[PDB]
Amino acid sequence: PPLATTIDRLRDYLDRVGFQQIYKYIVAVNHYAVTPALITRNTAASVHHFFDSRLGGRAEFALLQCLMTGRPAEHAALPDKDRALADALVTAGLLRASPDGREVSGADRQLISAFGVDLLIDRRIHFGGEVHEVFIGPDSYWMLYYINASGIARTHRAVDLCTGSGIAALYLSLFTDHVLATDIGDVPLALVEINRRLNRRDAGTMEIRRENLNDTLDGRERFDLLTCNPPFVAFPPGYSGTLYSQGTGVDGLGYMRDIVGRLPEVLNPGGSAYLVADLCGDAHGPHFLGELESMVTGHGMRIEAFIDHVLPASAQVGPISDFLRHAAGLPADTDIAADVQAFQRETLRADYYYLTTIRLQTAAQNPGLRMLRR
Ligand SMILES: Nc1ncnc2c1ncn2[C@@H]1O[C@H](CSCC[C@H](N)C(=O)O)[C@@H](O)[C@H]1O
Ligand SMILES: [Ca+2]
Ligand code: NA
Ligand code: NA
Repeated sequence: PPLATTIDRLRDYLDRVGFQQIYKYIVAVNHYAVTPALITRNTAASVHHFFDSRLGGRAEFALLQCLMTGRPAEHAALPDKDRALADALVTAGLLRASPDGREVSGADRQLISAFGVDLLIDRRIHFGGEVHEVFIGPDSYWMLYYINASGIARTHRAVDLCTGSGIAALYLSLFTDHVLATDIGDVPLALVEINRRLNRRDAGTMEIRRENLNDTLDGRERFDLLTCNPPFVAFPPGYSGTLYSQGTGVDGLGYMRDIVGRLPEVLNPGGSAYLVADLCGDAHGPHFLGELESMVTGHGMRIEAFIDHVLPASAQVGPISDFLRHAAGLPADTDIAADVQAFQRETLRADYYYLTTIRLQTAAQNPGLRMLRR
């Protein structure tokens, strides 16, 4: 109950000072829907300069910067209404106080706006040097980009599987009054609870459920609209990843297979699913799309694949190895890169990675697979 009141007061503050408009102005309309990695350790100094020089350092924006970049604000310099909120946020662990109590600064949550929603995310993904516990990324944004929002009815039943911060569920909640959001991690489940309240939603229009993906998929509930950005990264045998990163199956795509295979049953006829994954492939395209011809022929589906980023597998060796080394606390003499290269070649057959959003529709009047590449 005190946390809920604190989040209500945070929403009041964000409304009072026009947070979403400020964020939107800073990042601009040609970046707002590209990626959440806009305000980061590398751009924070320029954000601070904007507040200082273009917004005049006004005290009403001091608490906002604590939330947005982690910048310290002197406690006595906060406006009276903001000061009590700051204290409540410190009590909730959503901001820090300095040891002498004379200032407030960032904790592990960063405030952004995405797709018209206000969102706390894990600050560690864009700042600092400790591994994050809640994922968000450009792939999250691109799977939402392709949803045709004008086709969503207020009565449509929607589900966001593997919800994380809640971003896709909260986006869907802009249009339909029936959204289910699922996860199994303690940390993302607590965060989507906060973000639901931060956007004036509650259990009356969006249910948050602790439930395994495959349990929701086997269930009897039927949906008109489904979104899922599942764990999809394949790591070599013997390496531990994280809950949000490591996909199941030999090639990391087991959860994608699980979802697609149940779509004819879990979607109402004519319903649509939107998935996103970084898919291994050869020069012609992602391997996974070949598995989907069985859903065109077997179920009369229309399947559209939007390839928005292409990288050679060699360009992912470092990022994968860095992530594995950081996540498990491994030392610097381990030849992780060779293990990743061998796995890409022998198991994944990955010459390239294709960041792909996939729309799948049942009972299609124009069934077929369509792959869009630039
Ligand atoms: N078996 C499973 N069932 C349900 N959720 C799972 C799961 N395995 C992992 N997860 C959750 O899957 C999420 C993948 S990250 C995607 C988060 C969010 N939908 C976004 O697009 O940004 C993580 O939050 C993780 O906790
Ligand atoms: Ca800018
Ligand atoms: Na700084
Ligand atoms: Na994912």
